[PDB]
Amino acid sequence: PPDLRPLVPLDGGRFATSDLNDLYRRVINRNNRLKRLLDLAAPDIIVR
Amino acid sequence: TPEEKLLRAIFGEKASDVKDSSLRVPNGVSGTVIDVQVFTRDGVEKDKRA
Amino acid sequence: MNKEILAVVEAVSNEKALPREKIFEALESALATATKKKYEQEIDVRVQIDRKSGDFDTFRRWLVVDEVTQPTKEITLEAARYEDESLNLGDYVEDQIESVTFDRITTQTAKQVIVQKVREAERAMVVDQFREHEGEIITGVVKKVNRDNISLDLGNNAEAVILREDMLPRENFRPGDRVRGVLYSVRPEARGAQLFVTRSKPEMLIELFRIEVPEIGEEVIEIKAAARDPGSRAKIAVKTNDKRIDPVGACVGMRGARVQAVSTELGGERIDIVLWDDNPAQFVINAMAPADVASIVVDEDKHTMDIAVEAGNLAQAIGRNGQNVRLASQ
Amino acid sequence: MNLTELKNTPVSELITLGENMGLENLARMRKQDIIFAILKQHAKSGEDIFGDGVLEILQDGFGFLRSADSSYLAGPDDIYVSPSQIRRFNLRTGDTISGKIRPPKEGERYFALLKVNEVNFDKPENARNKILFENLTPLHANSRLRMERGNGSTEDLTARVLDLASPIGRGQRGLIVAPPKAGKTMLLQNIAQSIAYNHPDCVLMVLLIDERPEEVTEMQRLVKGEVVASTFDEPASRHVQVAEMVIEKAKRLVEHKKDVIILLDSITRLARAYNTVVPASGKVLTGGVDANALHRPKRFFGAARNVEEGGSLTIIATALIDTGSKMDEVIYEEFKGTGNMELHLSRKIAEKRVFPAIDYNRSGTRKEELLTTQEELQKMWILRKIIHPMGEIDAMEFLINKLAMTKTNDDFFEMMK
Amino acid sequence: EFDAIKIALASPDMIRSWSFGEVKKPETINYRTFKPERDGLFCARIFGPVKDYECLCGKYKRLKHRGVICEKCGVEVTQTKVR
Amino acid sequence: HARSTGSYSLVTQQPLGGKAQFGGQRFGEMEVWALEAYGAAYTLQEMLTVKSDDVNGRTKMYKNIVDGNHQMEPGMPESFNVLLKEIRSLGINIELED
DNA sequence: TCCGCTCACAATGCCACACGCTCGGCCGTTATTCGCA
RNA sequence: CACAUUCCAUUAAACCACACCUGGCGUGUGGC
Ligand SMILES: [Zn+2]
Repeated sequence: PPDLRPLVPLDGGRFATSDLNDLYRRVINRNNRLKRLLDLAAPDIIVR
Repeated sequence: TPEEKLLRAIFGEKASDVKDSSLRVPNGVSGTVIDVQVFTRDGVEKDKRA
Repeated sequence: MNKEILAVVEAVSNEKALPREKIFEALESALATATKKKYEQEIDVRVQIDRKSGDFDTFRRWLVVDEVTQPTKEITLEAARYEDESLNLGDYVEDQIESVTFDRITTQTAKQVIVQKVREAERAMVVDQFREHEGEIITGVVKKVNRDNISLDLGNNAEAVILREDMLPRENFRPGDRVRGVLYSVRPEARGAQLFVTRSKPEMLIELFRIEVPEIGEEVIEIKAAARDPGSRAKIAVKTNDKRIDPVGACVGMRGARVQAVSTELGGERIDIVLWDDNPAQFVINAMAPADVASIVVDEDKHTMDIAVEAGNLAQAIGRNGQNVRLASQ
Repeated sequence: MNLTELKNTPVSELITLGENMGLENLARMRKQDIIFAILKQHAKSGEDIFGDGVLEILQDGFGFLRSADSSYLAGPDDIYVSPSQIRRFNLRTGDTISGKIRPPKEGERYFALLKVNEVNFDKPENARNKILFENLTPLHANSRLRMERGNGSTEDLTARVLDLASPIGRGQRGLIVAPPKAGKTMLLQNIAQSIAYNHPDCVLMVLLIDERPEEVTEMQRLVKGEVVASTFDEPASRHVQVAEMVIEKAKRLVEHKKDVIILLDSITRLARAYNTVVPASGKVLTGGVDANALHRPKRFFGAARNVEEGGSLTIIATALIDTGSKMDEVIYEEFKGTGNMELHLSRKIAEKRVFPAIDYNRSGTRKEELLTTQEELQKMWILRKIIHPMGEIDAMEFLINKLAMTKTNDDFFEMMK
Repeated sequence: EFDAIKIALASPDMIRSWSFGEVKKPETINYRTFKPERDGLFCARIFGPVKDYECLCGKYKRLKHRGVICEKCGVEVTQTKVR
Repeated sequence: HARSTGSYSLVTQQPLGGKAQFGGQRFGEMEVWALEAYGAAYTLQEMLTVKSDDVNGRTKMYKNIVDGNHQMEPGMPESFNVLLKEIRSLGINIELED
């Protein structure tokens, strides 16, 4: 949940961030691109 | 607008967009102010205290 | 600082209700009270800022008089021949310059004085604009109905007031409805709302006919009297100076069509058009009609009229509070 | 109980009814809550309530049915209609509804709708599958609106001159360009009187924006049709509210194949109110006018058209000019090449006690061949060519003297030969 | 109110039933405006409204709803602690 | 330095320290051991979750105190349930009988 | 084949630094649409 | 028909904070 990883609006270019929020957003986008590899015009390097 | 500024300074409703981001002295600590320093970025005109 | 004083005087909200010389005098008074608050003594000073473009150049009033109390504003007549004063009152000289008209307390008192002055200006403007409609009827929503009086919206910042004594237990009010009347008194020298409109005055109905009855207004008829016990009985007495019209038959309309209209406009009050005569005897006889009167006497030294009625029409002779008589005595 | 009998009745009968019902002191409050409490009492002792009005859908989802006499304003007299009706009957803003309503319990204070009966004077089955307003195909006016009554009164000659200068038809756009002091109020009043006396089948609507209240009350009971007006007494929010109300009512009525006729006065004041009510978009010209601030007024003037499928909409909006400010001037410039029938009323003829002050030289109407016959058009063109070399006041008095003797424009034309 | 917690492996259907949505976009929050994403990292229909008893678009602020999902984006109006 | 009741952190719903300019005091391990060496199960439960963990528990306790109700609510810590749900985020059902 | 014995940690543990509250371009492809029924 | 999500006389609902770094605090890396 987001409350264990709060992104509070901060004064200036500084912005309080965290780490896991990028790790599984990375897994989200990786699943998206592997879906790109899942369904259309896709050779065995895909399944690998 | 500047006309809106001078109107709000005399008439009109409360200040719409302020958030009261003014800094206040922390709780408990007291004292007497003795000096004020101001630093301004180039281009910005200095206020009367500066 | 002069640029800011300009920006202010030219960037006012109500350029019409607040003329330019009014802004000048308001700024002068604000800076005057600021300079008063400056010094620990009490000395009256005007700033006389250049009305068009320039900045201020204050003065110092001294009030030529043989007194000594508050010598800051005291100059004796004998010790005043210097500087070519030679006068008894008006020694407003330039002994004081260097006014500060932009600091915190000065800005606050100037804002306060400006608020007071624009309030006074809008009051004066509304009163001397809507006072022209003093004889005619005024239409407008009610701002708010209080206990002592009710205040009414008439237009753009337009306020009127109707007193409580002129109200009725059956005449009733709440913010939102439009109640009309006649502007009976205007006190532009008062402290607040000064547009006093009443409804219980008799001539009111006269002007009602003036906006309804076509016979009145052209001098062909002459609405002479009006007896108005508000909510009880509102009779009218007219006279025709021409020889081709009738006093009552033309004004009633067509079997109570316009008279009942003005009645339900007044609040459904019973309105009966009486015909007064050149003598008070027939006048009071008709005022207590339809009924019989066995004796009509007039007394000048007592300033009274003895009206002794007969038995047979009491239901119309007295009524409630002797209204059929109460109008005549009124 | 029906609503209109208690709406358009004088407040005195309402006071009598409320006093006879044995209620609280009724005359001490607004007419709105007076009639609200009267309806509540009659529902507590009586049958279902019967209400009616025009529907407005907010951004919230529900709808409010408001009456015509209050200029469609909020209050206790409104009728709350749930979004379930807007999903079932597929309601829209400006739908003229009339039907059964119930009293409110705790949590509510407005009379909730029970069952609709008449939607825009039509059956819900017929109104279900219909045609949208903007989906219609505009066209030019074909049926000319006869403004001459035929009696030839002292003032109807004005209307006659109008027929002489601007043939009005179902679907035309009329712009009355007249400075103040010029006498357009009684002109519009006579126009409404004539168009209701000659064409009583088509609905007639007038709109007084930023107008004096006395004129509102004297017009709301002198001419036919609901006289909706938003006087200057209220802010511009109510003005844009009533503008949307009347425009959606007209759109729904013309979608139901009804000839709608709108009389709007004045359009410059309405556009100024629009300019101050809609948020600014940054770009500002001289006179304190915004770019998008004229978009909604423009739309309002463009809604009028001649529908090919059924019915039409004819708007007649007057533009107040010659006031000193720049708002009215830029508005009249933006609306100059907008309406297809201008009518200029110069104050030079009005101040000379010569009414109607009509600038016949600068007035005209496009595509008048589709409104008048052949010889009528030929006579009109001959009269125009004859009057054009003349000035304004002289031509006006000549026309007045030539029209006072005759009673009909046809005899006038044949006698002018 | 309980006793003897248990630790073992997992199950997919329980994760699905305990999850109140499916995140699909890597963006956490908009950079221009501070509004959370529709189905990104900082979501609303998966966790809850960012403010107490306030809808995401604001049209369902009323407490009478207390669970009515929005029609534009979709939020169950409740307290922030639910998130 | 003393604190009755003030703001809490954003990452955690616990009182802050000296940098908050109003925070309280830190409860480490040694005094936890010293307290459990004594009795005071109720006192330790209060010091642990009613004053630091249960965001609703502290509010309810303040409400009970301001009307004279000097009684405590059990109020199992919410952060306990959060760590249980995290363990499930790797995985196990967290079953509660009684 | 069986038994015993150091290296990277793991780590009470702090510390330091970077800042905040392997590198580059590009290649590719995509999924990209904020419709309210 | 029908669900029904209402423009909200005293007043409970509109409350609140984000900085200087070897000791105002933590994340990443490295160390045994
Ligand atoms: Zn929403």
